[PDB]
Amino acid sequence: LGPHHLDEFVRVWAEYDRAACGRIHYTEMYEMLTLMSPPLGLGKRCPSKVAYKRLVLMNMPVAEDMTVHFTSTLMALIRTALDIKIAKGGADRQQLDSELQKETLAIWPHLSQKMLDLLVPMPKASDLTVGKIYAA
Amino acid sequence: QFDNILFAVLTVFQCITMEGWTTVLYNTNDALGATWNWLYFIPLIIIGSFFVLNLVLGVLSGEFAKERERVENRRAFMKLRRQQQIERELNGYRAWIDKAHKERLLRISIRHMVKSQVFYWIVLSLVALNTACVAIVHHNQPQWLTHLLYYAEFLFLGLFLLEMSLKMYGMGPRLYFHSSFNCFDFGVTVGSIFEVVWAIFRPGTSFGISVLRALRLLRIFKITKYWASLRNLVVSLMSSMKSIISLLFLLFLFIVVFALLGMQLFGGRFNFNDGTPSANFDTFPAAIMTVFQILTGEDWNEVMYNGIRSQGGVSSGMWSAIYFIVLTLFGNYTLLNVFLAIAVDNLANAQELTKDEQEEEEAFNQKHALRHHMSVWEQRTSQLRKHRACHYIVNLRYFEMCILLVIAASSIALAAEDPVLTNSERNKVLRYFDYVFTGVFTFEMVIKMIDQGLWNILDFVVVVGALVAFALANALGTNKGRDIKTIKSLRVLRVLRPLKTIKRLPKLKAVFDCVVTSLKNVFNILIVYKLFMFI
Amino acid sequence: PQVLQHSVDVTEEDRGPSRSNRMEMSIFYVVYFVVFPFFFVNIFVALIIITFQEQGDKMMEECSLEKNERAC
Amino acid sequence: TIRILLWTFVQSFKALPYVCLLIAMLFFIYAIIGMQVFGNIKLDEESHINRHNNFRSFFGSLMLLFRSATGE
Amino acid sequence: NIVRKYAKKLIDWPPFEYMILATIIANCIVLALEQHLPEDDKTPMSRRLEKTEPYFIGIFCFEAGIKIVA
Amino acid sequence: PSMRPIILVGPSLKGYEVTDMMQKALFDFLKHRFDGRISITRVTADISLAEVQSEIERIFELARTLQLVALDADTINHPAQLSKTSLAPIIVYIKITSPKVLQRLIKSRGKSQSKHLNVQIAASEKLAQCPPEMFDIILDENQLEDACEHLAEYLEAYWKAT
Ligand SMILES: CC(C)CCC[C@@H](C)[C@H]1CC[C@H]2[C@@H]3CC=C4C[C@@H](OC(=O)CCC(=O)O)CC[C@]4(C)[C@H]3CC[C@]12C
Ligand SMILES: CC(C)CCC[C@@H](C)[C@H]1CC[C@H]2[C@@H]3CC=C4C[C@@H](OC(=O)CCC(=O)O)CC[C@]4(C)[C@H]3CC[C@]12C
Ligand SMILES: CC(C)CCC[C@@H](C)[C@H]1CC[C@H]2[C@@H]3CC=C4C[C@@H](OC(=O)CCC(=O)O)CC[C@]4(C)[C@H]3CC[C@]12C
Ligand SMILES: CC(C)CCC[C@@H](C)[C@H]1CC[C@H]2[C@@H]3CC=C4C[C@@H](OC(=O)CCC(=O)O)CC[C@]4(C)[C@H]3CC[C@]12C
Ligand SMILES: CC(C)CCC[C@@H](C)[C@H]1CC[C@H]2[C@@H]3CC=C4C[C@@H](OC(=O)CCC(=O)O)CC[C@]4(C)[C@H]3CC[C@]12C
Ligand SMILES: CC(C)CCC[C@@H](C)[C@H]1CC[C@H]2[C@@H]3CC=C4C[C@@H](OC(=O)CCC(=O)O)CC[C@]4(C)[C@H]3CC[C@]12C
Ligand SMILES: CC1(C)O[C@@H]2[C@@H](CO[C@@]3(COS(N)(=O)=O)OC(C)(C)O[C@@H]23)O1
Ligand SMILES: CCCCCCCCCCCCCCCC
Ligand SMILES: CCCCCCCCCCCCCCCC
Ligand SMILES: [Ca+2]
Repeated sequence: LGPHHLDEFVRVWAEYDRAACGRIHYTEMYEMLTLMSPPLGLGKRCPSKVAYKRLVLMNMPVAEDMTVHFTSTLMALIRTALDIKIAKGGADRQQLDSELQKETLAIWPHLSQKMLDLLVPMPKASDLTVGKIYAA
Repeated sequence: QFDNILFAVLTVFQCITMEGWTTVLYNTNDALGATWNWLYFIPLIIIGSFFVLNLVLGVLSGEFAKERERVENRRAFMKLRRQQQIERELNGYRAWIDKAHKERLLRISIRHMVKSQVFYWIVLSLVALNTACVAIVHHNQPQWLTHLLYYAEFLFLGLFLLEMSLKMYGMGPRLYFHSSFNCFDFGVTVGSIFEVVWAIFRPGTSFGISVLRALRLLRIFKITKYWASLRNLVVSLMSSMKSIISLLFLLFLFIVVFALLGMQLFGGRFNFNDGTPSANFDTFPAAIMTVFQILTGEDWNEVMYNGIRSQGGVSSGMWSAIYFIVLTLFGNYTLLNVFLAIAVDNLANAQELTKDEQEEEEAFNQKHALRHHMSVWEQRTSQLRKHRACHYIVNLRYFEMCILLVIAASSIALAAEDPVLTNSERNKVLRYFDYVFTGVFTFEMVIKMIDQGLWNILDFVVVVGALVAFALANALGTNKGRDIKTIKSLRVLRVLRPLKTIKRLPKLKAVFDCVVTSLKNVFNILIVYKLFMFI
Repeated sequence: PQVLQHSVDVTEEDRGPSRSNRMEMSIFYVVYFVVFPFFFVNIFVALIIITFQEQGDKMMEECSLEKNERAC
Repeated sequence: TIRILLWTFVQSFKALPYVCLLIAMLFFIYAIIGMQVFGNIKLDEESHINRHNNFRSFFGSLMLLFRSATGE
Repeated sequence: NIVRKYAKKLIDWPPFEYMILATIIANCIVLALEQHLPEDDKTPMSRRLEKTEPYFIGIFCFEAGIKIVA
Repeated sequence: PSMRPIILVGPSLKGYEVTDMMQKALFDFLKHRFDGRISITRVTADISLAEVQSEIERIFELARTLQLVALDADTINHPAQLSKTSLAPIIVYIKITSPKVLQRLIKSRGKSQSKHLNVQIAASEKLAQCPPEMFDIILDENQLEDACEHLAEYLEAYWKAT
């Protein structure tokens, strides 16, 4: 992955969701990943337990209508494809996420904790994800 | 001419290949007036000819980085690195052979001396005399030199015969061809014997293959730290030789095909009333050597004009501007993809081969016997493979930035000198400006030397030259032999005024240092280049 | 091309040319090209490409954990 | 695909404003040296110091040097 | 026209590929020797060589024949 | 014994000039560099058969003179081959960490021993499977200077210890 694939995400978002910071719940996820080319993950020919075991590696918090943010999902795809500081679950992935947050602040200090917290969405173990819904 | 669109996309293609683009620029300067035409032909050369080389180099280098990491290529490289490991440890082990009527009585001291560190240096300081003897021959060399050097060829040839046999009869013909330059020296010796005989039986052409011994001077690199970088290059070239030859051979086949095609189209049609040009297509050795021009792309222009007036003119004959376009495009570009593939492959190999010496002899044994400046290419390919008190108040926030303005004004005032009208109005005004500028530069050089004591040598040279020229032009100007040129020549030193900016601007200095470090990177190869060019 | 033209039209010392004589002295001018304009010049381009250091990298070991594709 | 190349390669020209200031400074230094040294050669249309190609002026010498750089 | 029992596919083999390799080299030499004269003129040697083209054409149509039937 | 006897092994069967020259080079280093503390002796008998046992007392008495005695044994090329005697030698393993360099070295020595390549390879390979701890010192590093330094270090430590 470079940004070359990464702008396709904007296109599929605008067309298939028109979310505007939310408005996905979860259907758009597998309405997204199950069609578009596989440098981002699933693709069309992989709507199976292989997709299941990809999703179980992506974990991220929830919003009003069981929805999620734009760039939270963006980092979700990015790290689940490039393997940027992801564990197999638990507080292990949150401490890896703390490492990642430290690294992000180290590169970019100009990110306010509103936007920064958005980029490090902090999916605590108690707070269920949009990832651990169809998995369990 | 720009008459049709097809005549314009051909003139502009000619200008982009940079062949005879100034004749077109000059024609349109004459025909329209020289004020705006430079806006068409400069960006046509910058955009179409330079920027497109940049794109092509970039695209090819990306493709070469992406292709060196395919599995079938990593495999064939590891096969080379392993065999280098074998030889590297094997030679160390072969150092353990340190065993201590004439079959053993003299042939024990020969192989001793004839490998001593004073013998290598005798041979390498006598070949350096050989290649200075045959480099002073010129035309009309004094008649004593012809005879002195005549004896010299025989003397040095016989001496190398002796100090070659002493390695063969004194160490053993069977184990003699086991060192590359030892085979090479035997070859050069037999070639020099050939040259002596053939000069005897055909005086005249004497192409003299005895300067080839200067190649042995490359062995001097063994005493430096640059030996690995170059032995690895030669190893990576000698391994990939069935694929360099089988690739020069394909260049030769396509040159042959285009030579025969040019013979069909233009064979014998070049007998113009002026006389048949040297860039013919009549016979084969003269068709090969014009397809070679068109590939190396230099004056393909004129050959195309001949091949157009051959088949007609600017008339039924211009359909054949298409052999010289499909051979000056797919030739100027397939010959940089061939010769850049060869040189990037066989040199990234020799950079990764030498990164796995210091990563072993300096990181394995030095631990088990008891990034880090990784370039852009190396980073990317590894990522792919993973998948006094007073004057110190000089500093005013407006002194090191207000002298920069004076440097800029002085540089610009250099541009406005009239070179020819020595004593016009402008040159006098600019001479007064010259007084002003050298005044500023000395009034700052002195205070700097006060705060610094004893890049600045550049400032010193410029101010000294300016002061000397002003003094000895104001003082007398006459009564010294032909010293108008003296002031005219110490005023060339003024051109160094722009250079003063390099140290001032911290980022221009950084780019200048990048250029210098690039020059130091290509300096063990610049010397091999100079040696081969000398040969 | 003009130097090649002079080099083939070559006869003997202190004698004038004769057109397309000694046409084999063109070998010297192709072995030259295969070596210097084609091979060493591309050796130089390749050495400068392979060994090119990033211009400014003194920010904590070049963003130790997030680099070009990760960072950008 | 043309546009992505053009953007990509023009951006990296905008990030090197001093690498092509060293080339402008080279051209400037040599143009000034040329004006000083060869500025008063008498123009002869038989030679290559023409009315087109001469060191007589700053911009004439700049054109001469660009002509030579592009190997002409 | 799918007649099996070729017996020609076993002729595509070690020696008859090293003879075609030599007829091609001979042909390239012959194309090298030719000289083109301005207006319908022909050197004696080119008239001499123009009497070998049928041999090469024969061998090459033979190669097409054997490869096509095999 | 007062001091452990010295036996070196590992390239191949002693009596083949590869191993002969390797051991001789290191023994000659031991002599010349340490000439005045060590004595080299030559054994043409089978110590695994311990005329046979008449030499062990000699071995003991050279070892009982407070000066090092290196053995030029001519029959033992295994660690298991001397797992019964009471000599307790200091065993130096002149190892080669890769076979291909070994076979290139073997063909490298003239031609005659090329009639012994296949069988020497068996011994060298089986040595590669012999236990590491059965060897006091490993000698594999390519250069002579460094291996000689390694031996000088270990034996100077030994000499200081007694
Ligand atoms: C150590 C090696 C690699 C290089 C040694 C340098 C020489 C090969 C160069 C240095 C300067 C050169 C000389 C510079 C000038 C001249 C004068 C010129 O000859 C004449 O003046 C012609 C009439 C005459 O011979 O009197 C050309 C030959 C010569 C001696 C050159 C011959 C080659 C020289 C000696
Ligand atoms: C293009 C400029 C704005 C760049 C920055 C430099 C300028 C601040 C100065 C520095 C020196 C100046 C020059 C110094 C002397 C002269 C001579 C002066 O007198 C003449 O040449 C008059 C001739 C006539 O009357 O035609 C005209 C301006 C000129 C070229 C000046 C032009 C403006 C220059 C280049
Ligand atoms: C230093 C490295 C690059 C080694 C490669 C250089 C040589 C192998 C090249 C350099 C130029 C070549 C020579 C240049 C031109 C000619 C002339 C040509 O005609 C002759 O001189 C022989 C017939 C005659 O003229 O009588 C024969 C080949 C030869 C010697 C070439 C043979 C190969 C040479 C010596
Ligand atoms: C009239 C003839 C003689 C020439 C006309 C001008 C051409 C040079 C122009 C006209 C249309 C252009 C094309 C318009 C569209 C495309 C597709 C486009 O391809 C992609 O980007 C691939 C798809 C993707 O990955 O998004 C870029 C090249 C190309 C052929 C362009 C290349 C330049 C073309 C052929
Ligand atoms: C004759 C040629 C050499 C000159 C043509 C001009 C190009 C140098 C420039 C002019 C306008 C530029 C375009 C202006 C704006 C954009 C959008 C911009 O899009 C992006 O940043 C990437 C896509 C995305 O993420 O939305 C950069 C590419 C592009 C098409 C540019 C590509 C380069 C272009 C064609
Ligand atoms: C890759 C580039 C962007 C780096 C910076 C530019 C340089 C490459 C220099 C060297 C050649 C210079 C050009 C050489 C020739 C000319 C013509 C010259 O012409 C005139 O002023 C008058 C008309 C005439 O030339 O007769 C103007 C400056 C210019 C465009 C120069 C502009 C600056 C250039 C392009
Ligand atoms: C992409 C790159 C650098 O160019 C390719 C390809 C594989 O290697 C090449 C390089 O030429 S060579 N003879 O030095 O190995 O060798 C051949 C087989 C000619 O192809 C070359 O690597
Ligand atoms: C074992 C050989 C060591 C050689 C040391 C110097 C090598 C310098 C580079 C040689 C490049 C040869 C290119 C020749 C032209 C095709
Ligand atoms: C690429 C290698 C071939 C180079 C072809 C040009 C040199 C030809 C040498 C022989 C010349 C013979 C001339 C006979 C009369 C025209
Ligand atoms: Ca040119």
